[PDB]
Amino acid sequence: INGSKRIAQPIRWAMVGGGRNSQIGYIHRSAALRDQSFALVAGAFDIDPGRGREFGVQLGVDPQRCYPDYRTLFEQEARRPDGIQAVSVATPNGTHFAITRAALEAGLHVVCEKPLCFTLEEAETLREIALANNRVVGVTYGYAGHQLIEQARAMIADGELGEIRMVHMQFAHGFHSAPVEATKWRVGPSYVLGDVGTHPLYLSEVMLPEFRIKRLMCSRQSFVKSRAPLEDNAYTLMEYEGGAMGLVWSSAVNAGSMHGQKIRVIGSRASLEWWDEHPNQLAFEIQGQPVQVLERGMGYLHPGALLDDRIGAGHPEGLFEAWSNLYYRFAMAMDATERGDGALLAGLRYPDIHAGVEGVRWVERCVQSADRGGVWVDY
Amino acid sequence: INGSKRIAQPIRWAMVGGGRNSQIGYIHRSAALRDQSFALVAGAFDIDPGRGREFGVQLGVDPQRCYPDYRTLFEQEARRPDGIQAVSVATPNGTHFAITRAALEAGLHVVCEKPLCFTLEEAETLREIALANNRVVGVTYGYAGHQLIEQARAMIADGELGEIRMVHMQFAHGFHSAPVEGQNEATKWRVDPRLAGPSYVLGDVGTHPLYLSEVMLPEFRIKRLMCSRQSFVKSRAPLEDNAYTLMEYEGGAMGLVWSSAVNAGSMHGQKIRVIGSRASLEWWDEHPNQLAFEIQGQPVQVLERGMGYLHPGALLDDRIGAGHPEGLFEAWSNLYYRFAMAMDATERGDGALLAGLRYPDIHAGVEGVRWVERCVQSADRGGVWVDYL
Amino acid sequence: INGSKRIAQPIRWAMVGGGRNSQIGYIHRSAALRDQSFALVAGAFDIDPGRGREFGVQLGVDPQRCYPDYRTLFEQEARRPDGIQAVSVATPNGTHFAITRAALEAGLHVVCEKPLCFTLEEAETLREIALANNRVVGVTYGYAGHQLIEQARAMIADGELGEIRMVHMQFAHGFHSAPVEGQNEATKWRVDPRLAGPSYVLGDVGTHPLYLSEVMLPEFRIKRLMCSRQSFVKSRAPLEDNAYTLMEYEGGAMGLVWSSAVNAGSMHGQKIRVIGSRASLEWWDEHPNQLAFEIQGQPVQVLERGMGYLHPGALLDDRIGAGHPEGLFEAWSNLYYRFAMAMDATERGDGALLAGLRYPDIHAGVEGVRWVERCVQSADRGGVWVDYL
Amino acid sequence: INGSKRIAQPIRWAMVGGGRNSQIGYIHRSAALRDQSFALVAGAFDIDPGRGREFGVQLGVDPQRCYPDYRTLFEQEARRPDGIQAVSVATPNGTHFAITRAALEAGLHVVCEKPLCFTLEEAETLREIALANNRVVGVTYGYAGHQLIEQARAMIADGELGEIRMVHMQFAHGFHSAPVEATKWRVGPSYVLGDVGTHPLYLSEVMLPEFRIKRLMCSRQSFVKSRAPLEDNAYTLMEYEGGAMGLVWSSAVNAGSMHGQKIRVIGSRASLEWWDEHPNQLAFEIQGQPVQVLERGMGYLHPGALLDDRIGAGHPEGLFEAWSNLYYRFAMAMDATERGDGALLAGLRYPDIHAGVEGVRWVERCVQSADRGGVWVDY
Ligand SMILES: NC(=O)C1=CN([C@@H]2O[C@H](COP(=O)(O)OP(=O)(O)OC[C@H]3O[C@@H](n4cnc5c(N)ncnc54)[C@H](O)[C@@H]3O)[C@@H](O)[C@H]2O)C=CC1
Ligand SMILES: NC(=O)C1=CN([C@@H]2O[C@H](COP(=O)(O)OP(=O)(O)OC[C@H]3O[C@@H](n4cnc5c(N)ncnc54)[C@H](O)[C@@H]3O)[C@@H](O)[C@H]2O)C=CC1
Ligand SMILES: NC(=O)C1=CN([C@@H]2O[C@H](COP(=O)(O)OP(=O)(O)OC[C@H]3O[C@@H](n4cnc5c(N)ncnc54)[C@H](O)[C@@H]3O)[C@@H](O)[C@H]2O)C=CC1
Ligand SMILES: NC(=O)C1=CN([C@@H]2O[C@H](COP(=O)(O)OP(=O)(O)OC[C@H]3O[C@@H](n4cnc5c(N)ncnc54)[C@H](O)[C@@H]3O)[C@@H](O)[C@H]2O)C=CC1
Ligand SMILES: O[C@H]1[C@H](O)[C@@H](O)[C@H](O)[C@@H](O)[C@H]1O
Ligand SMILES: O[C@H]1[C@H](O)[C@@H](O)[C@H](O)[C@@H](O)[C@H]1O
Repeated sequence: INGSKRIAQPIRWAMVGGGRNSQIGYIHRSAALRDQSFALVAGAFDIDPGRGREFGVQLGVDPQRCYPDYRTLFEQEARRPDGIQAVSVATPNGTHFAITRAALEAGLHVVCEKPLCFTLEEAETLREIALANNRVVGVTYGYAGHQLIEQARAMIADGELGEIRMVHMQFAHGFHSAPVEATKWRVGPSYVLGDVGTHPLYLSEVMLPEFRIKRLMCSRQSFVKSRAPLEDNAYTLMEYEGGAMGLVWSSAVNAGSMHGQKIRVIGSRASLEWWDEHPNQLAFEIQGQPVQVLERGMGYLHPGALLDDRIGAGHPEGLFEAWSNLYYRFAMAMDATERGDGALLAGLRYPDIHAGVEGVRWVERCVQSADRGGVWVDY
Repeated sequence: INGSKRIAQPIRWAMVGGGRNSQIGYIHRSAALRDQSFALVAGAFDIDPGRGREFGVQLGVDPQRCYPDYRTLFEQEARRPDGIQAVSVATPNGTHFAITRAALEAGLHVVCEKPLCFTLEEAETLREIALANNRVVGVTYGYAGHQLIEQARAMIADGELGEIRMVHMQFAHGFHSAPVEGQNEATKWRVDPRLAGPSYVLGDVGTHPLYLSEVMLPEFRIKRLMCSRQSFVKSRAPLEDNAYTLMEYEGGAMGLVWSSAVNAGSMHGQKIRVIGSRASLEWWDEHPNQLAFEIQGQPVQVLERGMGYLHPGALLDDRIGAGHPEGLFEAWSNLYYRFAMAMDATERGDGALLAGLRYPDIHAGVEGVRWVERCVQSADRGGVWVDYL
Repeated sequence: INGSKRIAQPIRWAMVGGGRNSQIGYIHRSAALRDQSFALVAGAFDIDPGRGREFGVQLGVDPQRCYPDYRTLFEQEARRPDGIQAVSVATPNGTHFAITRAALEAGLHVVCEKPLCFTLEEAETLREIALANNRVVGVTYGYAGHQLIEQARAMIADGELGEIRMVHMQFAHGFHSAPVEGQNEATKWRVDPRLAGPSYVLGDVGTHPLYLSEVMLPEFRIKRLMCSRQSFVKSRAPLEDNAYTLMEYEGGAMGLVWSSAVNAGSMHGQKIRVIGSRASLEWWDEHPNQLAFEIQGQPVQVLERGMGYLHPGALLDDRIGAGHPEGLFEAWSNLYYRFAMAMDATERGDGALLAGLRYPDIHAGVEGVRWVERCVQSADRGGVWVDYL
Repeated sequence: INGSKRIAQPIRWAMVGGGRNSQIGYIHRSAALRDQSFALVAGAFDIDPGRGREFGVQLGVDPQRCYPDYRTLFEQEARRPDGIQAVSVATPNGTHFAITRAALEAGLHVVCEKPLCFTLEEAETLREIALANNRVVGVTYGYAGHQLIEQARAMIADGELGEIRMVHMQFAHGFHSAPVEATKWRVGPSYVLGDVGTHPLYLSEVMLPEFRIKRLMCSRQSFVKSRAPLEDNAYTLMEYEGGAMGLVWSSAVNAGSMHGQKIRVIGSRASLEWWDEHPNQLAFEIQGQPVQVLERGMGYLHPGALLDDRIGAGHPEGLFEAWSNLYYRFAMAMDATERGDGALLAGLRYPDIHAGVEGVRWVERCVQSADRGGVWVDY
């Protein structure tokens, strides 16, 4: 990657949410504006119209296209020949469904934050409106943009681990060990299952695209009792079709842990393990051989895992590179749709409406199991 | 520790098992003989009397005290004024019960290998006989000898982690990812119910970090558990080479044990993480001289063996200054000197010394058997919650 | 940082070099374009005008502002009312002096790639011209943009390490262990004196952690140094692919720099350890979000980017909450926004803002050239002590 | 290793030093008594006769063979048919020469602590007395007993690193960062050069037996000024015959460092790196390939590196195992000498009189260079 243009002109783009004091607003813009993928021309940046406009102007947005709310954004932009083509939804979880639905009905492509929405019926309603209106829905499972996730997928498909036996996933941080705005709204049918567990779950779907969950059980806890019934800790044990096992540990009360997102795929011959805090390395551990570390950008990687390198091996890339790798694919997908290039659109892989639906499905089944005291449920 | 004797004379000692080709025989002797705790004066070292006697002679044992079997060992030693006072049992799991019972009935102290036996009923029988005969029974949960386990126990009791919320345990190695039992006698018996018992990895490796949790959290009581177990090498069924045990403690803390012999690429992977409201501790058997201590909101720390900031109890067993790596042989030596002090204290009827000593004993052995039995009951019922007691 | 503009309008910007196949061209643009600091409106991107123009068009540059060479770029842009205000120079080392001088004489601000130039005389000439023309000169010591470098500087100034005794620096990678310059244009020019200068690894990688030491210890002055340099790939002689620089600071602290491109197996290996009477700090470029902080007698600590326990100056540039990994692109973005603020402040004659800004500037570039020149003088005399000034 | 006897009966053994409060006394006994190599039958354990005897009795020694001093030990033991055959010298550095010389003249085999002695003339005097009296002198370069040091030697000899270019050694701990009995005497022509620098120097001699130092320079400092002229920090840069370079960083003022003994051997093709605090792993880093970690006890190791395994791979061995590996070789060497088995004696490798001499030579040359302001000197 050298900043060459992927599409003829940047997608005309807005955000809803991601305002001045938001945790995630900035990485959406840093990734979307990079390499001429998107141009930020409008937004409803803040729950408060006045702060949305002040912030919007500082981002270089036309003051008149800093709108009080998503409805006004979609209505007013529809009247302009240079109106937005796509919107990123970076609001709290409870508004994802309504905003995404409104954007799709207005004929806009959408990038929606995870978890996509609360219920599986909402998720499949967004999917059917997206399909009817021929719109791209991206979902910011940002960690999936790291090159070594593709390396892992390519190695598993090539049989380098032998027969897959176990998938061990965690996203277990300590930032909510204590009863500490962003946290207030998080504390919806779930907290950490949707907030963090869905991340390495989606990494498992990228690495093992043919794996199907047969049944699962989930035991969830509110260690900070005032969060009940929202869980700040959960254990999900899964049986895949064919007899492989999966385990997801979701947590916001793993005291001392800075992030702790890890995925270990264990085969008959070898394991791989990836850790989000050191995203440029992939452990590759053949039983009976010295353990190995695979590095981003090295010539021994599969060709697919080298495509998105922005600097030579040994220079650390980070999560902004991963997000940039998703956003250029989002832009290529939206552009392909506008030009009616069904061929390009068919060859692209990115976290899409189907990834969003599967994350919502998984949370729903975990909550069903957990509310019943951690019993097996059919997936 | 400077090699000073702990008891007036070494305990007169034998082994059953632990012969020439055994995996674990050597660490028993290396730990028992150290610092004048035990003297190896007899044994039945091998399933084959001939190989047992040839090996016994190489260990410096009198050829006439290399016996063909444990029955002969106990009978012939009873007829000597310098007869053994204690025996270590390092045979496959299926013989632990019979040998330990025979040794207790012959009036001997015992160090029995884990797992103690197959059934909770066997375990309670050995406990009754050990009590009736006033004998010490040690169990070689060897990892519990590492000083930083005592550091973790002292910190938790002192409230340094806040309120305990989770205990995450694994012992997940990759050595049996392939069907190596075809080629490897030690693996072979582990995958035969007649020889290994109701389980493979739950008893073989899961009980290790479980016992570390009992040392760190002595007042925790498991309320209920569930266990899902797999035979990834299908020929091992019904014995599991992988298992997940999820536990609810009284008080609402959660425990998780991952037991595995098919974690391909893992050299050992025994880890325990204790998670509290304020902080976490994490210990890893392959780097036993360090303890991760992670206070939420503060820089992570590593606590090092032998440093002046440790609790006094965690410094007692240091054999060399901080920074020099101790290993699993030091951990086993720390259990065996305690075994010797317990056995000597019993012979001298020193109830006071006996009360101050902490070592893996008959009760630790019984709890390990109880845990495996409950896991197997849950797993055989499709991994459903079962009452622990 | 939330993408808020730092200056009223983006600086009108070009590059010389950094074309389609370049190693470093992209990170310049990724950092400069971010957060509305610079706008890329022209360039001479390639040694080959045709490849420069085709690439320029893919970058969204007007085909008529893709110029064949730097002279044409400066001349033609001067004839436009929307002419460039600043240029980044990403060419091989041998052209830095001529291009930077030409840009300064054309009244342009400059971001010049390290090393600034070949000789200390060239460096002092660029400094004089930059001062006469009131122009900012940034130097892309990019690793200095990492927040935890500012954390280390703040801790040292606060006396958290005690009295500083040693500074241990390396940048020792293995990419040129084999003679890959046969095959690789970027390696090829680095091993030719005409193109690369008086040194290879001293200037190419040694100057990076050296500049980190100047950021962390701004009041340290090198008194004298010695340098032993080797050409392990003999065809590179007289340019070194390995070097040891030992330095005595005024005050009696010692510094060590290991510069290498033949550290086989090393992916980058840029590290700085600052050792004081009370504690040490250690930073490693491949894991830039952590800082080891090791107080003697206490548990080692790791300081994490974005945590509330950091000094306020080390939190200013956080673009995402603690635990999410930033990378070298964030470090470069942190230097480029400062470059833009410095250039804008100069144009508005805002002496006050200019005094508060810290970034690698003409003086950092001169000191890097001085250090290489002294090392080469020592090495050519068989690695003897030489006076630094 | 399964505790099988290497020699027909244990060597009759004494210590001088290594008493109740000594730092190193215990590991000598733990290693020497193991696997029936040595039997502790006498000693002069303490500078104070009374404390030597009290401690001696607690170690199981005949009270009458706990002697006030080394002269009395050697004289009285010579009168007994069951008299000592060998002595380990664990006293402060200044007494090594006199005690070792006396032991050799009394016809005893000796294990002497490093550094062997102060001067090269003393070292070559011990060598000539040892040779004249046909005695074994072992030197407790204990780290050399770790199996993966042999693995490194075997890999280098087999050309696995390509042509050797650089040897980077450190022993840099922080325990004397502050002006803190054992430390008092350490603070002799040197402190950290002899106390710690000689350790990884000897590892380089085991790994690269054919390497010869051509010239070196050493810059040494007294950061705790009251130690002057003894150095608590030193840098030694070395040129080997053939143009490889070596670097030794010796330190007791590396604040926060728990031990920091490391050796990295860098070849044209690959590097190896060993760290004493994690002695069961060896980094093996082929340029252009994933980095690897070699583990103690694994089947992929050279046969020589498996001989001393006392437990299966994955169980951590420590420095007591390394010392035990030196002491059984010391015992086999002494026994071979007594039986006049010149054949066995010739096949054994252990840190011996020659290792002791080379450590003393290296310290002398470093001190010569450092006293002259860190100038190159011929080796
Ligand atoms: N993909 C990932 O890695 C991450 C995703 N997220 C997701 O991003 C979303 C936002 O999370 P945070 O940034 O942490 O929340 P936040 O609470 O930090 O910020 C929310 C922002 O949305 C604005 N806002 C709220 N309601 C609005 C409305 N109706 N219209 C317009 N603006 C509105 C607020 O003014 C604020 O600027 C959530 O869905 C969360 O799950 C958050 C962090 C990481
Ligand atoms: N505490 C720990 O960390 C470990 C415990 N163990 C336990 O130690 C025991 C032995 O395990 P391994 O050494 O791996 O087995 P192994 O198969 O390697 O050795 C068994 C030994 O006992 C001998 N033996 C078998 N039956 C005998 C009998 N009836 N009488 C006398 N000798 C007999 C065999 O000849 C052999 O010497 C098992 O209970 C196992 O669970 C094993 C490894 C580690
Ligand atoms: N700050 C840092 O971390 C790094 C700095 N650098 C520095 O950046 C500079 C470039 O290095 P690389 O990108 O590795 O070199 P490279 O060989 O990869 O690329 C050189 C580029 O400049 C172009 N070029 C050459 N001469 C030119 C001229 N007269 N006019 C216009 N374009 C010209 C070439 O066509 C090519 O696009 C060097 O000074 C190097 O020291 C390089 C890598 C990292
Ligand atoms: N090989 C290795 O890894 C190590 C070697 N050493 C070396 O071991 C030797 C001793 O070091 P530490 O144990 O640290 O010293 P220390 O000061 O801790 O103990 C010295 C012991 O020798 C006794 N002693 C002193 N003079 C004596 C004499 N004339 N006769 C009999 N006993 C005497 C003292 O009573 C004391 O027991 C030194 O040469 C040191 O360099 C020390 C630590 C590690
Ligand atoms: O490999 C394991 C390990 O040695 C355990 O410590 C032991 O309990 C098991 O029996 C053995 O199979
Ligand atoms: O590989 C290195 C690295 O990118 C350094 O950051 C740079 O200064 C050098 O020029 C380059 O060769």
